[PDB]
Amino acid sequence: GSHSMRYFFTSVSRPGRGEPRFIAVGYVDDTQFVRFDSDAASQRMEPRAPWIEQEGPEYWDGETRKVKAHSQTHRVDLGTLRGCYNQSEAGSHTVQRMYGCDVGSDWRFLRGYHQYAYDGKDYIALKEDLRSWTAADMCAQTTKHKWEAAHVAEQLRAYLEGTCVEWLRRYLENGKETLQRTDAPKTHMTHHAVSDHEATLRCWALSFYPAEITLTWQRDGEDQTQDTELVETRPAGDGTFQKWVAVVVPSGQEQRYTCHVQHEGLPKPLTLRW
Amino acid sequence: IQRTPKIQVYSRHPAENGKSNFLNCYVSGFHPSDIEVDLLKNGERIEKVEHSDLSFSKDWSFYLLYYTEFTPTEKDEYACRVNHVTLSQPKIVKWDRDM
Ligand code: MET
Repeated sequence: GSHSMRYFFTSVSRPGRGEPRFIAVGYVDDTQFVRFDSDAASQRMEPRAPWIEQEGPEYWDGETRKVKAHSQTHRVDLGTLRGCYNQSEAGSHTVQRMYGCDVGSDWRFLRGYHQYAYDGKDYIALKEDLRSWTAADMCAQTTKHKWEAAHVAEQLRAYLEGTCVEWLRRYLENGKETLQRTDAPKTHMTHHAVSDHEATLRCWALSFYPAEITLTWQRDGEDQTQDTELVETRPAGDGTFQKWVAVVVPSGQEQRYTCHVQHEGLPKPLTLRW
Repeated sequence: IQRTPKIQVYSRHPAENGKSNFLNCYVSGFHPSDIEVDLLKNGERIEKVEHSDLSFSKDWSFYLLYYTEFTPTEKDEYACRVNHVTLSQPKIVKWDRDM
């Protein structure tokens, strides 16, 4: 199936004293593999998956250099944006940056992206062609002009289309035992009665990877969305994911309803019935 | 500009009395990132709680997993207590094994 490598960066200003809180994380697919936290004692990019531990000190030195450079760029940008929006020194503000690459099942480049937010709202993003910018407002437009004149897009595109994909291939190889493994959902159904006329059927999917999943209910073989509740997919904490979907039914009619589970780890979708 | 957290409290494994399980509180969809999350045993804060590295979703909202070991029993009540700038009062979500 398809894979992705993504880096996420958050900076939160600290008005009264010192530099922003800066947190960076990298992921392959739905697996975190590196982190940096400005508040942590190492001041190094740190491993978070066993397969990256392979990398030698030259890797760790390079990533540490790049991540600290990002933190400084955020620091500077927080100042610039404060000034552009005419904000005071009193308030904490946030910048967020995300970038990375998708590849298909052949591990060839599909798509790249590079996007930036201020105070949790879109600011500027590279368009899908990796050649132009989308700027949300006039501050961001000024930023667009500055990045156009400095040919930023060109540099990023070369990373996103090339370097990014090459790293992702490396890690998929080195981490193959988990990263190339699919863990099919382990499913069951539970039954709860509210009253003697209403029952809840809950269809559980546990211990699956990757996170993408579809849970759907049918009544007499027809899709039913009313009287259903789907919780957000959630991490188990062991690397796998959980989800459930529930339907309310008339007590005694439980046999009409079926739960349908789609996942990359299942060669055919599964059907569960009470 | 502020987005209130969504909260799920749950175990990593089917909840079995007597066996070392893991209690999770998953907070998501929130902005800004500053948040206070505690796991409670019979209303009292659990001290050894860890959390994931701060990340965020496509809509820029933040998510964190807070977690602690525990060997469940059938007397002990568990909950997750969250405070955030969007909340006038701390929100408590009780752990219910069936969710
Ligand atoms: C950890 S910051 C560097 C991220 C990524 N490896 C890059 O070269 O852009």
